[PDB]
Amino acid sequence: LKNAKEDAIAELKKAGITSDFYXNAXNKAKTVEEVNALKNEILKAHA
Repeated sequence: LKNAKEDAIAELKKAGITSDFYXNAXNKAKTVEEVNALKNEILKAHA
């Protein structure tokens, strides 16, 4: 496990992504693969 989760959280917070469900999606995604998939999903959805 790498801190890709925390780095993703920081990136999304900087992006302005605000939602308590995305920070459940925090405790849910625990592997880098999920973190990347979810981050990229949120990025695409916000774009």
